[PDB]
Amino acid sequence: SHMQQLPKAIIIGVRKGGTRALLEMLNLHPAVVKASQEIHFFDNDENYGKGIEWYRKKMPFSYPQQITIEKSPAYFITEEVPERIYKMNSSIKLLIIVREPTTRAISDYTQVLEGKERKNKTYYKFEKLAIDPNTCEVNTKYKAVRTSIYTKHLERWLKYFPIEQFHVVDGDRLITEPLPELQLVEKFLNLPPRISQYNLYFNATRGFYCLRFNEIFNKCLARIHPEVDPSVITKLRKFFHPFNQKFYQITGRTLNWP
Ligand SMILES: Nc1ncnc2c1ncn2[C@@H]1O[C@H](COP(=O)(O)O)[C@@H](OP(=O)(O)O)[C@H]1O
Repeated sequence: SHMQQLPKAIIIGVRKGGTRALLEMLNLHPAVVKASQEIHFFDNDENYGKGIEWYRKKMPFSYPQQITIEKSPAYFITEEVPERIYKMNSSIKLLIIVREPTTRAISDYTQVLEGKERKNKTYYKFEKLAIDPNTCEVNTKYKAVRTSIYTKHLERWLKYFPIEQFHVVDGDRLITEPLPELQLVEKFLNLPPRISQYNLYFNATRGFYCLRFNEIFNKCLARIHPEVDPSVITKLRKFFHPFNQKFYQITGRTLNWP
């Protein structure tokens, strides 16, 4: 009745799209149980070698009628993950949360920047990295940019899973008006509606929504972005545009990105 079960839904990406926030909010649902921290199972040969059972026992204990959800942003880009997850459970449900490509790229860059300053190291401005100095065009070799070409990655995943097993969460809307996005996830997971407006409240100070559990229990989630040359922002937007249209067409969800 109380056992460690393999996840039936995995948030495979995208980093900086709001994966942590999505996981925390879904955890508001009485039938959802979240795996603590990222386990890095499918994207790490050392751990993947220990077998599915080691993975299973890293999951929290839950009841038969509950669904365990793991969050692992790196899975989206790591080339070998799809086949491994497919082997383990070909009917697994996959969640992808995304936001405006350019914005996500800058957020990605910002985290990498903070990581280097912490260790007291040097780094270049976003522009120097996202734009080829010579041609003055978008640098497609830069991961922050490549990770934002959502369609390219989804294509790999579609080689193993039907589009029906994926659900795309609008991360921009998750920030401004959460409930509707969470309600779609509830239906995607075959869960009855239980998350309510009472569970979410806007914190003008933090600038985001925070979670409200009990009567005296509120919880907010654990960055200052750099100003980018309006000109660079414009080139990136135009660059992503056609990939964005492909994304909407494949997923069925139009996200209205600039
Ligand atoms: N309620 C919330 N609290 C904090 N960040 C939220 C949020 N809802 C969405 N987010 C977004 O989640 C992003 C982090 O994504 P991930 O958890 O996948 O790394 C943040 O990027 P920024 O820090 O650039 O604003 C933030 O914009």
